[PDB]
Amino acid sequence: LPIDLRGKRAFIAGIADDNGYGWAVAKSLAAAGAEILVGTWVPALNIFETSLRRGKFDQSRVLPDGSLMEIKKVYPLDAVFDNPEDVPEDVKANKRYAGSSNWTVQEAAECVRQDFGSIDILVHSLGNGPEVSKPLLETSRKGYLAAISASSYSFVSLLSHFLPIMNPGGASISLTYIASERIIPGYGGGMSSAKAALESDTRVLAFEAGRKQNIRVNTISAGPLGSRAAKAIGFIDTMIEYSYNNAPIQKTLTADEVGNAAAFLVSPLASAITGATIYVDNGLNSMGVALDSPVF
Amino acid sequence: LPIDLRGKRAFIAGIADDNGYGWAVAKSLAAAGAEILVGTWVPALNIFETSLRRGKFDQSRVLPDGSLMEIKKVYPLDAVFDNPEDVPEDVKANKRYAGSSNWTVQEAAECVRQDFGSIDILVHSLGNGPEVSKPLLETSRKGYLAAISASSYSFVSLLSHFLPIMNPGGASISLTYIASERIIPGYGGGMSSAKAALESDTRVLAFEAGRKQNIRVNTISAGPLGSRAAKAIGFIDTMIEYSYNNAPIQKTLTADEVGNAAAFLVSPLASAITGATIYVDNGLNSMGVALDSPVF
Amino acid sequence: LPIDLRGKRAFIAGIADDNGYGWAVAKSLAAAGAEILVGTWVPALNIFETSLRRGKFDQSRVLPDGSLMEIKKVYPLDAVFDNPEDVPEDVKANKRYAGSSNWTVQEAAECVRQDFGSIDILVHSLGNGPEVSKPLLETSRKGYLAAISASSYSFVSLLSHFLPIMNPGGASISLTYIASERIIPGYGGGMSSAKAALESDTRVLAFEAGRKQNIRVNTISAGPLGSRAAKAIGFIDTMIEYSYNNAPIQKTLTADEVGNAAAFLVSPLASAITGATIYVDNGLNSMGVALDSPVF
Amino acid sequence: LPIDLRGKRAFIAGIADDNGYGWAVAKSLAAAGAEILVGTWVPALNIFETSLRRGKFDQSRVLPDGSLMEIKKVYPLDAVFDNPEDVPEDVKANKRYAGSSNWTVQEAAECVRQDFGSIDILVHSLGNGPEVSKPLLETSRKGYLAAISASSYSFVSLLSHFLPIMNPGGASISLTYIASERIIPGYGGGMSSAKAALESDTRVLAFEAGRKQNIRVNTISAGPLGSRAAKAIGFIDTMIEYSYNNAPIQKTLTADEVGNAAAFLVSPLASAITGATIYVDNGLNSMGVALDSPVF
Ligand SMILES: [C][C][C]S(=O)(=O)N1N=[C]C2=C([C]=C([C])S2)[B@]1([O])O[C]1[C]([O])[C]([C]OP(=O)([O-])OP([O])(=O)O[C][C]2O[C](N3[C]=NC4=C3N=[C]N=C4[N])[C]([O])[C]2[O])O[C]1[N+]1=[C][C]=[C]C(C([N])=O)=[C]1
Ligand SMILES: [C][C][C]S(=O)(=O)N1N=[C]C2=C([C]=C([C])S2)[B@]1([O])O[C]1[C]([O])[C]([C]OP(=O)([O-])OP([O])(=O)O[C][C]2O[C](N3[C]=NC4=C3N=[C]N=C4[N])[C]([O])[C]2[O])O[C]1[N+]1=[C][C]=[C]C(C([N])=O)=[C]1
Ligand SMILES: [C][C][C]S(=O)(=O)N1N=[C]C2=C([C]=C([C])S2)[B@]1([O])O[C]1[C]([O])[C]([C]OP(=O)([O-])OP([O])(=O)O[C][C]2O[C](N3[C]=NC4=C3N=[C]N=C4[N])[C]([O])[C]2[O])O[C]1[N+]1=[C][C]=[C]C(C([N])=O)=[C]1
Ligand SMILES: [C][C][C]S(=O)(=O)N1N=[C]C2=C([C]=C([C])S2)[B@]1([O])O[C]1[C]([O])[C]([C]OP(=O)([O-])OP([O])(=O)O[C][C]2O[C](N3[C]=NC4=C3N=[C]N=C4[N])[C]([O])[C]2[O])O[C]1[N+]1=[C][C]=[C]C(C([N])=O)=[C]1
Repeated sequence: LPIDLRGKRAFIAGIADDNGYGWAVAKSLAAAGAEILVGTWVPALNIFETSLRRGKFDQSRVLPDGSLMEIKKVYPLDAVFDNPEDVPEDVKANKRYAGSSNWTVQEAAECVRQDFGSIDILVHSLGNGPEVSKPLLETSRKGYLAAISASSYSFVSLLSHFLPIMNPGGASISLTYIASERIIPGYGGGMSSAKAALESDTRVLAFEAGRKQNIRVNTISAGPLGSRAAKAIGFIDTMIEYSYNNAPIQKTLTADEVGNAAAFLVSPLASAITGATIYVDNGLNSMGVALDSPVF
Repeated sequence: LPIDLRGKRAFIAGIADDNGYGWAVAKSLAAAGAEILVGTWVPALNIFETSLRRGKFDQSRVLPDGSLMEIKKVYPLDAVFDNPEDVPEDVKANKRYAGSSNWTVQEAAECVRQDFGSIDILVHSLGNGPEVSKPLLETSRKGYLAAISASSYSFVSLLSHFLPIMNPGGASISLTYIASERIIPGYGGGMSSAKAALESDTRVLAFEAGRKQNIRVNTISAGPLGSRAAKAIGFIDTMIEYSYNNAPIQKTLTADEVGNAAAFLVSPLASAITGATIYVDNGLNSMGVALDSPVF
Repeated sequence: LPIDLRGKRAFIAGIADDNGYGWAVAKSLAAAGAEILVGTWVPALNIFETSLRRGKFDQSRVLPDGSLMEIKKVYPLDAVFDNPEDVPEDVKANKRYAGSSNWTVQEAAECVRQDFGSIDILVHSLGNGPEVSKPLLETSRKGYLAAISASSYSFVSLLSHFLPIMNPGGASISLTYIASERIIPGYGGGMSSAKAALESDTRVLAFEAGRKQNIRVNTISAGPLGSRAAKAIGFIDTMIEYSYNNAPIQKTLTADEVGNAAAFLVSPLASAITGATIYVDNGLNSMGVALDSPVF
Repeated sequence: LPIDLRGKRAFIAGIADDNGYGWAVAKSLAAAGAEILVGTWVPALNIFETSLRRGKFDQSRVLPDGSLMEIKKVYPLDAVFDNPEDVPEDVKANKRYAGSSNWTVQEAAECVRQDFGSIDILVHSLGNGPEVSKPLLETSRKGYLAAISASSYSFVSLLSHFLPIMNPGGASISLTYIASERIIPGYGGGMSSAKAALESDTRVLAFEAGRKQNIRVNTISAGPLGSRAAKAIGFIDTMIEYSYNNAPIQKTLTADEVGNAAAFLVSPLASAITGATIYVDNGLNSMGVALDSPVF
């Protein structure tokens, strides 16, 4: 009983190294037979491509079969910008941007349309919170709005823009986090607020795209992973040790584990699953208390 | 057993008339014996005051004890703007906005401080969505963000600002809606996303303000009430009628009922209640199927 | 704005000392003007009455007003037994039982009917788990079933039996616990399973009684309190310290705080609240992690 | 990307024919390459075997790879009874029950042990409610408990028993229903209470078995499928039709779809997923109003 994506195509918005979930989601979708089209945040695109081409990620490219993952094509992208009339002269002038073009979501989707004409799977695997290090109390309107835009509306734009080239029976998946639903000290700047909306949008978009084009929409609320961004937030390591001590099952969490879950959810086996928020966290979220409390 | 607010001051950002929830809360709080400060949205400000001069809501100010409400002072207010330094000379140029001043949330709170040195209760009963009529799929990033800015971040701003002059042991209340957690056709423009964020932040702010100033923070997920804003949305009547048909108890919903839950939630009686999302909707949210579906 | 129960009557199933929530729920309902009819588990009835009459609970009887709570009448009861044909000869012979009679739920309700003809409020505040000290894995079918019967169906019987004498506009409330919804190590024997069902039944009964007789049904998921039963489970003290360290607001939880919440929920102010599970726990449940983890 | 169960043994308590979910799971698991042990409820046992001798489900045993399922061994089983010492001589006297033996869960598991020394996967796909047709208000304590015993505790028993011969790294799956969390008219006899308990225990057992034997435990909240038991309930068709009308995606639901989610959830792919309640219902549970309501 395979998770079969053979003949399917996927657009993965959010890889820039072999260190996060997106890469992992990509091996899984690759491993299932899907054709990978990666969405790379412009700034990182150059180095990613270079590293990729020269082989920095070769081991990371080894599929379950021993074969290596192939990345069909890499498109530069910035999910905060929907169309060319939207970018600011400052943003355009802003260096890296000079080097690749057609990187707004609308443009990206267009290149893809022209390039392969359609996709089946759409994978959101990005976000950003300029003030993540601040408590909601110390978080500015702009910062808050930035987070919501980058981490939340970014999914709405991509889906909306790609939907027209998504083959019926296709699906999308995103990566959320428990902070949307529970208080997680340290995840500030409106990032919490952002997942909440991302998750809410999943249910809404599920209805809309489901009815519009029989496309499924879900999201995976993932456990902590020392990705690049995570390490940037700076609390992930403790979070990894927290999850290790206190989860129903005690073990490591691996990118791998979120990847397969995503591959499943975007496959035909998951045909009756839509509007979901699946927790791939070793059950952590289901705990009523932490085992490690000094009181115990 | 009284809900006792005597000697308590409350600042209710969110009245513009006597047709919506905010008025009801003022009332209940007035009834609870709290002193009423109000923050009307600048545009509506003049008319509101004017209307509340000619005795347009005289019948509407009568309390349970045939006593009359007494709104201490009305403040001009725009929750999208946190400080003067943030205003668009465009808005500033606007007549209403010219006709008033000190309306930024940072400005609004300083006045209360000077005028009254303090408060104990903050009520948020506003929000705006330029695109409520559009599906997430048809919703602009500008609109989504506007919706999240006026509807979610404004709470953050108000609380963050006023919190300094909140008396430890004080508390806050806001009004959310089910579309945040469940799919509700017609409630668009990212408003649903906005509620999700407003709800997520209640929890996080309960932690933040809870630990910083011993202030409580909750939100009430209210049922449909044909208010002025609900009027605009253009789907409430159906929802109202819908709720009549399909809730556990088949009855009406009156702001009055939302208004009492707020007074309670903001009173000492509710002291071990914080970071909650109390549904005051006649239990509709618990239903697993509409009773009025034709299959039945 | 008072919580007014004047002219109302309440039946409280579950007091045997002034140490738990039921007593607290009783002062609140008393304080609001309701007439108290207590339901005491037979075995404890004798001593409770004795202590009560002689004045062991006099201070505990002091209402907010300085006046003392009055307990209209005490009925003996055993909520595992619905009618006389249900008690086992062993149970009947079982000592304490000899001393009071008419103690099955059906009989109890009858005495009440005959005694006062109707009630408005119904308060469940009991349960029992013979194997609470055992993990679900080490818990026998009987033990599990016992817990469910005593702690869960006990509410269904009482409500069902009392409903016919409940005045329309009346309500009921019960006390649940987070273990139903999240993993709480130490609360075994199927007690976890029991709250889950108690909470589920609240939603169901809310629909049934709501539609049948316009009666409201809710439950309060309470924080830890060193009641007698709690101390019996043996983990409550650590739980109290856990809740103190890790809640959004740091403070003590007091019987008092659950009492007022219950008084509110059973009052007319709560007319649009039914099918609810309200958390009177200092926000504990909303936390995504424990602050006290050694990792932090 | 395969859902690989080769070399894995699975014990599926819950088949009595090819019309329900349990069969589907066996299939998917069969397909996944796992060896199929089955536990038919003694009454249905003879007929099931008989039916599965004459090739009554021959078409129904065909796998995705045109391969045929192959049920290693069928075990007679009654999940209300955990050991022989517990049987009512009344039941024992029963012909079917005479005609078979070793059917108590403790007995059933020892045979598997002897016969196969081990397992890796446990599927629970049964339950019974003598009173499903009665509202909680009309539901007997005997019926409620029977419902909870056959439907909730049986899982506890199976797991608890088999867990000793489960290979660390194994996992369990069960089938629950939305009535546990939401009000669903027609689903009575305390069945709803039973699901709530079954769901609550998944979490707790994920902790227990998770920490004790590194076994995972999840439940799938399935949508309506016109199975034999659903047939009896006498409300599925409506629910089925209802789900067609009001889910995010308007389509059918086939055991097949529940069956695949189980295979995944029990396969290594789902290794960081435990204590979950995955809704495989075409996203209906996320809807906030029935689209088919006449108000609309
Ligand atoms: C601050 C924020 C940011 S984000 O991204 O959003 N994040 N990060 C980190 C983290 C989180 C959470 C946690 C707990 S940690 B978050 O929020 O989220 C996340 C996301 O969404 C996803 C993925 O990520 P990761 O994998 O982790 O990382 P990386 O690898 O680094 O990735 C990222 C990406 O993105 C991109 N971008 C940015 N920006 C942008 C982009 N693109 C376009 N546009 C724009 N603007 C970059 O570059 C890269 O590619 O998932 C998530 N998570 C969840 C859960 C958990 C996690 C961990 N880590 O643990 C994560
Ligand atoms: C749509 C958008 C808006 S909001 O507001 O947010 N909303 N509205 C309406 C509605 C809703 C929902 C529904 C169902 S309907 B929503 O979303 O939310 C809400 C809020 O929170 C509150 C309020 O409302 P109401 O009361 O109803 O009305 P009114 O009276 O009209 O009020 C409003 C207010 O706001 C204000 N603002 C604006 N903007 C601004 C302001 N302020 C300041 N600043 C700024 N910028 C004005 O002025 C006015 O006064 O509530 C809520 N809810 C909830 C739920 C339900 C409801 C009903 N109604 O039903 C409501
Ligand atoms: C083992 C079990 C038992 S019970 O009761 O159910 N419980 N206890 C304890 C506890 C819990 C939980 C926790 C966390 S701790 B449980 O589960 O629950 C409870 C109940 O329900 C209520 C109340 O209680 P309290 O207040 O705690 O205590 P007390 O005072 O002791 O009370 C009790 C009562 O009951 C009665 N009974 C018995 N049995 C019976 C009766 N009656 C009739 N019949 C029969 N059979 C006695 O005697 C008395 O009166 O609530 C609850 N809670 C919840 C939450 C929390 C809590 C704390 N404590 O914390 C409690
Ligand atoms: C009613 C009561 C019973 S139960 O089973 O629990 N159920 N049924 C039906 C129905 C439900 C729900 C609905 C919606 S419908 B219920 O609750 O749950 C269920 C369970 O878990 C499972 C199974 O089912 P189905 O698959 O469907 O069917 P069938 O095939 O017929 O199966 C059953 C079985 O069981 C058994 N048993 C009995 N008793 C006993 C047993 N085993 C052992 N022991 C004892 N004692 C028999 O034999 C058979 O085989 O699933 C579920 N579900 C869920 C959801 C949904 C559904 C549908 N169908 O739709 C189902």
